Parts: sequence; structure tokens; C-alpha cells
Amino acid sequence: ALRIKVISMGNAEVGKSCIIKRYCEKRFVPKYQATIGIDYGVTKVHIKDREIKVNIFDMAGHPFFYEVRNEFYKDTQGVILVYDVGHKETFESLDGWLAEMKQELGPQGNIDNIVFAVCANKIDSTKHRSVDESEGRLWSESKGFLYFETSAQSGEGINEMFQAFYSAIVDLCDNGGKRPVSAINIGFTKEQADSIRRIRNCKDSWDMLGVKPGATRDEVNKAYRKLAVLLHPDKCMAPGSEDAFKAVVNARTALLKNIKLEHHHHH
Ligand SMILES: Nc1nc2c(ncn2[C@@H]2O[C@H](COP(=O)(O)OP(=O)(O)OP(=O)(O)O)[C@@H](O)[C@H]2O)c(=O)[nH]1
Ligand SMILES: [Mg+2]
Repeated sequence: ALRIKVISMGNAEVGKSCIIKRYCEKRFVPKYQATIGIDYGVTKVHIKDREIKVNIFDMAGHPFFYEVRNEFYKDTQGVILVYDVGHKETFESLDGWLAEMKQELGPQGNIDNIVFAVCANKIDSTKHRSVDESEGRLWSESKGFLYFETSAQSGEGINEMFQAFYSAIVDLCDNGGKRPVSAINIGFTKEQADSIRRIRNCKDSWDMLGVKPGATRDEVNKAYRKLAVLLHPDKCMAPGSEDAFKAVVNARTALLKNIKLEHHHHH
């Protein structure tokens, strides 16, 4: 039986609690009760035919609770990221939510092994709609997130979002908690293809990472990591990316070896 952790993020009054209670407790009330810091609960779901025990940390969206929320970003498998189509400041704030999560995970952190369901919520409201499906779908899908139009009041989109959410999370768990490689684009970036070819026909390790002689260890480190995320054969399906990755790895150590050796014979 699978044990996972789900959190909710997004501005106050956006509907995080009511999305969760609509699907898990089959209930909805119009009366607002702001989450105070964080609400913890356990629910059980059966998706695929894996039995999933879901630890939910429903977070409070008000900024006053910044310090309360920071403890609960680590070891997260799924995120319910919510805004209100009727209030565009909640959609714009979503970059800040990603930033806040990304720092509580440190530089190790790869939100790419986390499933995100973006919920454009309250589509049922008569009120003037200020965020359109194009804009939210583009912001979400361009980041590898799922996107759904939802209403906790009507139920629209709720069951479909949660079914897609938990299936992506089951797929993530069956792959060791690493983002599953999707057949829907075993293609590859153009800059990926350029970097692989530029790395074949390169005979110098300075130019292989894009740095000139006399570079800090910290600069060759930071050149290396941007190529590593670009070219790792797990992430990049282009032919020859494994050899390009190996070449980048070996170049980094060639430079790091001579840097520290020139620091030891000089100063
Ligand atoms: N019309 C409409 N109202 C909604 C919908 N979802 C939530 N609400 C209302 O919006 C208010 C806020 O909903 P919550 O779920 O408590 O919002 P929240 O994101 O949990 O807010 P905080 O916990 O304070 O961050 C409540 O009054 C809900 O009734 C919706 O889909 N449609
Ligand atoms: Mg809440």
C-alpha cells in the first residue's frame, strides 16, 4: 500500500480547502473558514488498482502563515496549486508560490519529480472572469504541470483533476519517485540537439562547458550543472546524449583537477 504526501498552495480565499473537502468528504459550504496555518488529514484512494494512503497538508494561503508553512514543503509527491479565475492577482502570484516552495527545498530540490495539478477554480461564478483558459493552461502546461478548470461549488472538473493527479503520482511512484519519461514527447529540444553536436566537435574541455581558462571552481560547477540538466540521458531522449553527458562530466573533472593543482603549486 502506497503512502504519499499532498499539499495545497495558493492565495487566500482561492478554494484550496473546498477543493479537497469536495472530493474527499463529498461536501461544500459557501461560508469561508480560513485555514489557520495548516490542516492535516489522511484520506484513502484506489487508483490503478494500487491502494494509496494520502497525507494531505492543506496550507493556509495568507502570507502571515509563511513561517508556519515552510516546514511542510519537504518530501512532497503532489501539489494542488489553485487560483481564482475571477481575481487575476491570485494567478499572477503563482510564480511567487513556486519560488517559495523552491527555496524551502534547497538547491538539491527538483520540483520536476513532483506532480502539480493547477486548478483554475470557481469557473461557476457569474462574476467577470479575469484569467482565460489559454493563459493558465500555458503557464501550467509549459512547466510540466496538469491544468484543470474546476469548481468546488458545482463539482465540475473536481473528479477529473483528482483522477489525473493521483494517476500521475502513481506513475511517479512506480518510477522510484523520479519523473516518468513520457512517450508523448520522446522528442527533444533544439538547444539539446545543438549542444550535443557542439560537444562532439569540441576538442577542449574549457570550450566544452563554455568557460575560458582561469575560471573559478564555482564557475565550472555552474556551467556543468546547466549542461547536466540539459543532457542527462534520463531527461534527454536525443541520440548521443549519453556520450555528450559523459563528455561534460569528464570535462568538469579535467578542469577541477588542474584548477586545484595550479592552486597547490602556486598559492
Ligand atoms: N462560487 C464559488 N465559491 C467557492 C469555490 N471554491 C471555494 N469557494 C468559496 O470561497 C471561499 C474560500 O474557500 P476556501 O476553500 O476556504 O479557500 P482557501 O483557499 O482554503 O482559503 P485559505 O485557507 O484561507 O487560504 C469560501 O467561501 C468558499 O465557499 C468555487 O469553486 N466557487
Ligand atoms: Mg483553506
